[PDB]
Amino acid sequence: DGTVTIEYFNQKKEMTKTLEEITRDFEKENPKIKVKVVNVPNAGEVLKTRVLAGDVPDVVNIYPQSIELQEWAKAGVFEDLSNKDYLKRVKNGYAEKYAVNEKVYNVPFTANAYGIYYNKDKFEELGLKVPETWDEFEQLVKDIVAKGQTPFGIAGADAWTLNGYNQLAFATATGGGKEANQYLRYSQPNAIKLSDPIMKDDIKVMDILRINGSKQKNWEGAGYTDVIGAFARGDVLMTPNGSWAITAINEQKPNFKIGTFMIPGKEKGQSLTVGAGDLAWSISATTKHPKEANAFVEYMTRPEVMQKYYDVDGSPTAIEGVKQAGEDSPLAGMTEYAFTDRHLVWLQQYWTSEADFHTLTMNYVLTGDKQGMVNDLNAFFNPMKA
Ligand SMILES: OC[C@H]1O[C@H](OC[C@H]2O[C@H](OC[C@H]3O[C@H](O[C@]4(CO)O[C@H](CO)[C@@H](O)[C@@H]4O)[C@H](O)[C@@H](O)[C@@H]3O)[C@H](O)[C@@H](O)[C@H]2O)[C@H](O)[C@@H](O)[C@H]1O
Repeated sequence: DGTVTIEYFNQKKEMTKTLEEITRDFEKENPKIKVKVVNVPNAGEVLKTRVLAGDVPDVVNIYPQSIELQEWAKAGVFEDLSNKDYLKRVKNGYAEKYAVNEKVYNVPFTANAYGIYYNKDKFEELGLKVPETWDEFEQLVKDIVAKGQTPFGIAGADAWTLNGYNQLAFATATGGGKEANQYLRYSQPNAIKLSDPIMKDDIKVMDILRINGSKQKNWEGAGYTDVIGAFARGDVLMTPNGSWAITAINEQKPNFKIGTFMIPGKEKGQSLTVGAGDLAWSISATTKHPKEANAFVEYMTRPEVMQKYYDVDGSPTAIEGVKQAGEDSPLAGMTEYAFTDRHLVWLQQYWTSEADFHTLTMNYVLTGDKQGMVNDLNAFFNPMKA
């Protein structure tokens, strides 16, 4: 053979094409190395299965805030990257941010954010403005309905799309990420009640997606791809999603300027965003080819390589020498406070799972059962407290 085959386990499905191009560039420069890019459905569950078996892919796209990364890093599943030369290319101290036992196990090239995509053209046309408060967000939705347009595209079949929305609902209601987890995670069993002012505020924010005529027809069974199409064609004026979606929206070739805005707080200047490492790689500690795996990770840290990724993806990067877009970019509003205190880490950093949080979030948008949602939250968080 002479050549060596390593595996990269990808979870960035929106960026598959570009990542395969980068991989092909790496292979052209490293003839003795072949990289197998894996894009399997239910990737998180497949990864969990493979880690338990000890069949860890050479390079793994794992989110560095996840309970998986934390637990697997402690178990010695991943290579210690603390003293790698290429790690100096990571700024914002972003690699050290997700350190486990004060050791780096993941290279977070980019950070994802969450907000509301909006149609700039239609907003200007209808005389609408970006909301700065909850009340203004309520009124914005109502004004759009009154003008005979659909405010939101919601992927009712994909509950994960509203993960960031409800997390920011709690974040803005409490005052931040730590305050949100104090109410939800580190509270007493069955502490979350309907009568709680924080819970009332959460419902108020969630009820923005329940305003009369706020969602598109057949939203209940609509998917992530469907909603991307709906927004891109201009069928809906807004869609709540992460910064991961913009690349897919751009691919649909919209006939308008795209903007984003952060989910506002109760008052002006209380808006927040949520996210962590997006394109974030870890190396197997039991890789048969550690030199090749490190070489693949090193390649991605190069400024001319990340620039190629960034120009398609668009999410904020922590890599040195990468030219980032200005204030005219679609993600400008969502990613204005990237790598600051207003950019809090995913709340499931301190949870055992997140799937059920997605479910209860979307189930409320489907039903409007307030007590049911309160009940769902307690049923989700109680097992973690014991
Ligand atoms: O808020 C959602 C998500 O945000 C961070 O990951 C960034 C990630 O978002 C998108 O992938 C979402 C992904 O969700 C589902 O996949 C699973 C479960 O099947 O969920 C796990 C975490 O996302 C993952 O391990 C599993 O594969 C869903 O089935 C799948 O279709 C979706 O793609 C986006 O597509 C991707 O490019 C990234 O930007 C955060 O780290 C996550 O914990 C989560 O909160």
